[PDB]
Amino acid sequence: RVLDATQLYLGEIGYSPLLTAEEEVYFARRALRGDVASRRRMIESNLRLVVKIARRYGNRGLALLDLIEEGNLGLIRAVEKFDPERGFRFSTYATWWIRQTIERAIMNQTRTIRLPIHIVKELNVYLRTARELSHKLDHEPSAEEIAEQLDKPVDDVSRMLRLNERITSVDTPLGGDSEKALLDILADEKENGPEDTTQDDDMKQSIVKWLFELNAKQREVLARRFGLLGYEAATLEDVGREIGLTRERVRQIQVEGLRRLREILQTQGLNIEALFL
Amino acid sequence: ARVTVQDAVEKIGNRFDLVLVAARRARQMQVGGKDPLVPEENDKTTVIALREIEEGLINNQILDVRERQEQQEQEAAEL
Amino acid sequence: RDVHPTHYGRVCPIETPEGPNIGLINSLSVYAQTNEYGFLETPYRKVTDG
Amino acid sequence: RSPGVFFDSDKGKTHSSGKVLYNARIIPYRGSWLDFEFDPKDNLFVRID
Amino acid sequence: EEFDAIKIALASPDMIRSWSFGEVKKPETINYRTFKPERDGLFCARIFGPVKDYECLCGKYKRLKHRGVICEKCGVEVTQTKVRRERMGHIELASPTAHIWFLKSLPSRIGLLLDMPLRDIERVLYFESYVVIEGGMTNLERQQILTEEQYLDALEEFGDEFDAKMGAEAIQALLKSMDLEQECEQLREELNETNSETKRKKLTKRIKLLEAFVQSGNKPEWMILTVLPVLPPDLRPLVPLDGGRFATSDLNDLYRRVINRNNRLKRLLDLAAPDIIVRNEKRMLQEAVDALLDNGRRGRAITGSNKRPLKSLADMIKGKQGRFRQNLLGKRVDYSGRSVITVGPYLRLHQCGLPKKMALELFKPFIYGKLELRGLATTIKAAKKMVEREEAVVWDILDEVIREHPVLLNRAPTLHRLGIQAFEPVLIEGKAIQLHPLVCAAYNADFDGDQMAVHVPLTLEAQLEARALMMSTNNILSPANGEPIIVPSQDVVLGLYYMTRDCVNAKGEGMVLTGPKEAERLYRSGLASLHARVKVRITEYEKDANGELVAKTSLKDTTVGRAILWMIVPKGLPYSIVNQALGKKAISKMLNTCYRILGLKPTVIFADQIMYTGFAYAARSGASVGIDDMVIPEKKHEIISEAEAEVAEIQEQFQSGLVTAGERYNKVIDIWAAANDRVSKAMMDNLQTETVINRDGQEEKQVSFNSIYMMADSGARGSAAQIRQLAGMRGLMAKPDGSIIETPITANFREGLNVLQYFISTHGARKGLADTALKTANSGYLTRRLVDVAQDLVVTEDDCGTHEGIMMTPVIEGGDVKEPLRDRVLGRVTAEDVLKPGTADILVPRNTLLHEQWCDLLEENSVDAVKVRSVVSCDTDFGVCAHCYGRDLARGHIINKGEAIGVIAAQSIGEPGTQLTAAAESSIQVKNKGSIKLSNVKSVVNSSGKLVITSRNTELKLIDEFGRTKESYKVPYGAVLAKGDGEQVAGGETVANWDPHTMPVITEVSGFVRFTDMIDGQTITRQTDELTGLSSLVVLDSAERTAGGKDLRPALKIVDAQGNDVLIPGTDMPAQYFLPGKAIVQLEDGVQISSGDTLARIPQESGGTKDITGGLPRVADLFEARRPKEPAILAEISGIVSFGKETKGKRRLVITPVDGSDPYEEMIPKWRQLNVFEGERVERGDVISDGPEAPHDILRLRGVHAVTRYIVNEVQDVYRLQGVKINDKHIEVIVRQMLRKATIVNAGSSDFLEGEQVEYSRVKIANRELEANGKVGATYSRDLLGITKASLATESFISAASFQETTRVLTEAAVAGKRDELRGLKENVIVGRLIPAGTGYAYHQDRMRRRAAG
DNA sequence: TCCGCGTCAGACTCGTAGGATTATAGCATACGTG
DNA sequence: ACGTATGCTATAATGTGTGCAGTCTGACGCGG
Ligand SMILES: O=c1ccn([C@@H]2O[C@H](COP(=O)(O)OP(=O)(O)OP(=O)(O)O)[C@@H](O)[C@H]2O)c(=O)[nH]1
Ligand SMILES: [Mg+2]
Ligand SMILES: [Mg+2]
Ligand SMILES: [Zn+2]
Repeated sequence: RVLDATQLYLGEIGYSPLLTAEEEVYFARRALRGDVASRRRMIESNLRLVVKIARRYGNRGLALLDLIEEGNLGLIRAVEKFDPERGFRFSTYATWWIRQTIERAIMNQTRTIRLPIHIVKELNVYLRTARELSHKLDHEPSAEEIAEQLDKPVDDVSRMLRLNERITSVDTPLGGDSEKALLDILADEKENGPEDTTQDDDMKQSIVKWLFELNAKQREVLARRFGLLGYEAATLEDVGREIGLTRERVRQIQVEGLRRLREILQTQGLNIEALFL
Repeated sequence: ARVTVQDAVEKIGNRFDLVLVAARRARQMQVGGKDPLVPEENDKTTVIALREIEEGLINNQILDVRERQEQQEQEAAEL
Repeated sequence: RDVHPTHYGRVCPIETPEGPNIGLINSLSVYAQTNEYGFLETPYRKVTDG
Repeated sequence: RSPGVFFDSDKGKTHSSGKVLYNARIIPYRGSWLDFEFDPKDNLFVRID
Repeated sequence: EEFDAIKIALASPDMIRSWSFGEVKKPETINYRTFKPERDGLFCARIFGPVKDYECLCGKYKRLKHRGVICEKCGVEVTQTKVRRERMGHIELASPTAHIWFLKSLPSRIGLLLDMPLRDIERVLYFESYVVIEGGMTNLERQQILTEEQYLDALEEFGDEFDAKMGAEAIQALLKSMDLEQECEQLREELNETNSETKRKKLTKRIKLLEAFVQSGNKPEWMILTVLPVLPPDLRPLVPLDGGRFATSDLNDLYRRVINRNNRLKRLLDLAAPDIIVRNEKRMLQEAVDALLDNGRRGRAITGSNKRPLKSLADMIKGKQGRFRQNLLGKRVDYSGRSVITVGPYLRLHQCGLPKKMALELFKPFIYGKLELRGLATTIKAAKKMVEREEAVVWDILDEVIREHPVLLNRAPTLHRLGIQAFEPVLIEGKAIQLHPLVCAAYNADFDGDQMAVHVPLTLEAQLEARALMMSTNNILSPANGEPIIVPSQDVVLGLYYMTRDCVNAKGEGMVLTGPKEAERLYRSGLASLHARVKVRITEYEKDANGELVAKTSLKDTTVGRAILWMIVPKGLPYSIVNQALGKKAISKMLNTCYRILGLKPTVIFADQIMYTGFAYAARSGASVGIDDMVIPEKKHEIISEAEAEVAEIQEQFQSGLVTAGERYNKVIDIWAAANDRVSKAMMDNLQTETVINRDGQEEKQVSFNSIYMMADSGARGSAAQIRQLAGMRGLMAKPDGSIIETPITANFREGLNVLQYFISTHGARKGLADTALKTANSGYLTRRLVDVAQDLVVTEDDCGTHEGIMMTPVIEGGDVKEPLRDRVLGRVTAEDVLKPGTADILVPRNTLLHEQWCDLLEENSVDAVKVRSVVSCDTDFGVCAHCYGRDLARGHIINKGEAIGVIAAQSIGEPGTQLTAAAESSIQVKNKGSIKLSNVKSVVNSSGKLVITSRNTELKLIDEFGRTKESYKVPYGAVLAKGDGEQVAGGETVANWDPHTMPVITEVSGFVRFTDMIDGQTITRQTDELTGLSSLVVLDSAERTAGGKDLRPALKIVDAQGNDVLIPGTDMPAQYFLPGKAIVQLEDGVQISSGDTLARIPQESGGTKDITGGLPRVADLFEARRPKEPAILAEISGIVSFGKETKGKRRLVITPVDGSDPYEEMIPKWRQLNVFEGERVERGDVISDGPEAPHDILRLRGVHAVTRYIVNEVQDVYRLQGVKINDKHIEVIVRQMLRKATIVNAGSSDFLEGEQVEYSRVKIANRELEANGKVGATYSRDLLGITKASLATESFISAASFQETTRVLTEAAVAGKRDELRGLKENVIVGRLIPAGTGYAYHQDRMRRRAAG
């Protein structure tokens, strides 16, 4: 029989009313006043019109079946707000809705990174201006060449072209043959390997040794300011909250702790060795 | 000891239980800082553990007795 | 992949990668040239009355 | 493969029968394929595409 | 973190919600400029957690001061990014959706449970037709489909009283209503009535599914998903490139298809839209869900940007490219490097060159470690810079750690275990690795640009493992065959041959030396050749009765070279071994001898020294490749010119019209074939003993010192087969079709090929190298297949306590004994007390190893047949005993318990095939005198007076003086014997003679020929000649036959002078020989015949070099247990044969056993001939028909030791054809695994019952408790399983999905709710734990006593 | 249960090489947070 | 106020289709 979801629906619309001028008015007049059955008919009837409009709006974002669904929602909003009293036909008024609802739904579900309408709307005029120029320049227009025709900013044109930059999936064959994908190459940013992990562990254990090698009040005041041993990274003025309660004596003792520690790095073999780093 | 490990397999038997006994002894000298029985002659734990097994100083029974002999000294002493 | 006796004069019997893409890829013969329609053709000395 | 017509035969589709079933196939440069093929009972069939 | 098992059950909508930490309700990935998650989107941080380690989005709570604080504004927790791959999500589906894996993954599962087909369910899903859920009014019954017409009829007429709905909603309600308790009992009742095969199969499978479903705790509603889980965003990444681009996984794209359509359905259900639209939306939603789970399955896979299909979920678990094979069993590994290898002829066996800058980077954490110890580095970034600057004193530290540290060297491909060996690295300045020449054999590593991977063993255990197990010195012999794989090759062998080989007088003949040192003195002094006969005095050391060595001093007449080689020879072997001219074949015995006598150490040394002196003296020889070295024989142009005129003669006879094209084609091949062997032998006869021109007095004859010959004779490179192309004749080439060219190539490589001779050489060259690339995959795939089934086998027990085994005989095929009994029954614990001929004193015990020295006493006593304790005869549940396996051939003594055999066996079998990728048998000549002894023979005397054989598998023995089988041959059907049965023959006598390119059909009776069912055009054809008119008849088969004469069998019926039939002596069978297809017949109808005349001649075209290309498939089919298309019939139970009833030639058989009262009938074809002729004493499983034997037929009847004997012989036959050496125990491993499952026949104490097929070990453990408790025994019948199926049978589903069929394995395991408790290696390698075998055997069993202790 | 035809499952192992898309109006009040 | 989002316009128009088609040996699973 038929096991394609496409042909099945396309069959069901093929057995649905095809309304006359005066028929549309009869149903529509009752549809506004809520006849229930009337709203269902006008809709069922003009599903055929939605498909013909979705035959041109394909190959842009979603599939043909995805365009019809959202194209049907436009016919529904057209039925929710049609004027039968006006002598003008329905097929005319409904087309404005079905073309709109489709374009809008493509603008959202086309890009992975959700691009709102404002940045997109403008991008189109920049691209459609590129058409005019390309045909008469016979040269794909630059960011400047587009900016000189619109008389608009350089960075705007450039930043709008940056958002046009599309994606390559991390699961995309490299070389058009089973070999390796981008995931088998692209490294992990967050976690750096043991060598970088042990750097900080060994560097920060060496400091725990260097602090117990300083003065009792010098490693208290120096550590609790930077937030090394304490809980919160305080300032020269804020070390007074603890027991210091001083502004001059805290600053002289902080730097006294650092000067004795600078000689501890000159002797152990760092100082200018670990200055490049 | 360095080339051959057959002389070491002669003593224990199982090639697999030899690696386990030799590893456990290698770890005692690596961590505990235990003394080597055979002159080390600038060889790493690997080789020395094999030498003691090869000549016949290290065994499954030997190491288990020696373990609880240090641990039973601690028992009587604590309480 | 196998060498076909048509290759004579047209395609080289000994020119092809030894990888899974072995018999498909092939260099053109020295004096070989394309037929006006598409096939290959090879030069030959005509013998007239011996 | 050069377009036009081509005659082939699976020297034993069904080695059950072991019958050499002959088939023809029109290969275009652009367009749909047109195949003709026999069967165990030598009935001529056509399978477009 | 430390667990016991892994479970698989069905994800309940309620269960999916437990993992999910939120509901993704939008497709929005991130904001466009602010690269951050969107509100309840696919990367939402409110659902999947925060971005960085402890940071909320808006930035209100930072790092660990706010440990687990939940932000107000954004609503995001402050935990590690850890949770972004752990936290999941879900989507509330407006309408329920069906799972593709419980619909399309056959069996239907959802349809198998409902007792409903596929079509029916799908047409419900896509809204084509409604389905009844439950009809109150019994008018409409359940699971009755109603078209859109038929739903309306019942609505107004009946209505309400019938509940039927459409879409995935309906089928869920059908699954939710069905009762598993009642429909289980109903099926059991229908089973008691009248049960068939298919009916009972279907019922029992449903029954078990229904019971399994109830005991798994799964509910059939979960087959439909109300809730859809979302993968963590980190596992479907949206990460930015360095180039300002982004990249997303195809899952994110597939997810946006699901959420969009699902939210659009919510919108349409809000609008109360017409159903026609709602239908499309529901079909779409299903399309999206099915595409997310498994894209390419239901229909066209949704293609994306680059016209390629989107990678779905299932795809990341599926096959090679899945997680299992690619990102779990195979891994890129640290402390690893690879580089071009080059030779290391200075190294010892336990050494290998390692570049400095390589080992530098490899041992990076070991430098930083030894640096902090010495106090040179205070910290590690300090040590990092010390290494970077490459300062002088850092090299000396690196050099310190590496000493007494092994490194692993791997070469691709890794065939067998020896594909990795460990050495002690030697730092060398240069980017090349230097490898030891002798172990090059194991890797198959050619220095032609090979690369080898390096790996550093980190842990002390890995350093011990590498030195103990994987060291090159501890790995000598192959595990496949008890044979040294580190045998010297090429130059080494050539150099020794040069040394030992002798020559006439030369410089300093017959001199007299103090020792082998004076021989080196005189040779290198320039006053003796290595080829001088000399009476030297050498002192050999022979072992005595104990361990002490006896010294013996004597004068040996040998050469200067032989004397110098004795220096390399350890003291313990006799001198007679180096007294001969040494070759590759002789050298292989030197190392084996050395091994069996002295031990391991002596051999490693010996092996190296042999190699070193081999290369050195090979280079001293000056051995070169001049073009005068390629000597063409004197009279090549004399052989060919007149062998051409020979072929020109028949060419003129053919055009006259006598010798046919086919006969000429075979006749010209035989002329060229004789000329080719004529040139080949004239060449070597002029080349082997070219040195006929010597000195001394006048002359002497001697071996030729032609450079190329020495290089072939020594066994260094090439052979007599290669030299043929060089100096002799190229030989006959083969067309790409398979037919051989009538005119071969006359020229050679020295003379130069012409333009075509090269064009012809191409055809053979390209196809030979095409099978090097393509055919390698079948053999490598076999290695994979073998391994998986043989993963679990490990030596578990020491002694299984069983006194069973399989008997082994000597392989004496093709005159010369192919494989001696000593070698076959070597290193295998016996199962029976085997003494000497005279039964009056035992010599060998039962439970004892057979050493080469104990096997030497088997030769003295000449053992007949031996019951060796085999693998399959083992009773050890889950593994085998060390006694059953016997010696580890790689080691050289009894196998360790814990060593993982199965994998060692699989490797040994697949390794040769993978690396491994003259039928003029006219007459048997017997060589020793003997009495002729035929067996399985039924012959008949002919008109001529000659014993013609009319039986297919006739064997011919050669019985000696005392009465034992020395030689054995295969005499074929219709062969003419010189002397019949029991008669004496002399040596060098043609005892049998026949035509090879023909299979005659010979009669058993005399009279006239009748034509039956031989209609011209339908069944046969006819072709006549001239003047007189001799016509031949050619029988057409089903290929060249019309539909008219298909069930007509063509046969040449025998009749007498009157016209009646002639009965075959002592049978009620009228004489009728059925002719097969393409059978050529010369006698037409109405011709007188005697007994023994040939009726027809069936062609036997068989000229394709099987090699390994056309021989590996046969191995696979055996292992895979695929029944042939013409299996042979065997008797079931012993008793009296009694021939019964018939059906238009189709023979039955009413066998009535002596004890068994109930008869047994089985049907037989007409054209097929039997071996027995009725009314006979048949035993269990007698040869009734001829042809291929079905492996299932063998075990079913003749037990375990019969099917094991079959596969082992059959497999080895193919490998022996190639000279591949494999111990039978390795095949026996796979055989054992192929006998894993077994069907039960009889009800037991446990709820086994009939139709269940359980593992053999589990059911036998139940029999252990049964013989103790009594109760009801569980009788059984062992079944044979193919490799591909035996792998998917193991209780471990993890091991099954890791193999193949991964989509099916998981679904069957989910529905069963099976929990894998892990035993196999694949299982623990995946989870990254200790292998429950080898080194880890001692550990895993110490955890098993934790379980036992309470 | 048996024989033809449909779909669906695999395809020896490691190294190296390089690149690019189309288009979704146009303007005026409605909905969300400093 | 700035950014995002929702809304309306009225000639008539009313049922889609597109795209690789010497792969292959082997194995079931629904009908017939
Ligand atoms: O596709 C291929 C081709 C070749 N090889 C491997 O590369 C090597 C190429 O062939 P070798 O040069 O190693 O040959 P060989 O030593 O066995 O014999 P001779 O040349 O001495 O006659 C062999 O060891 C082969 O297994 C592959 O692994 N794959
Ligand atoms: Mg190579
Ligand atoms: Mg080589
Ligand atoms: Zn926040």
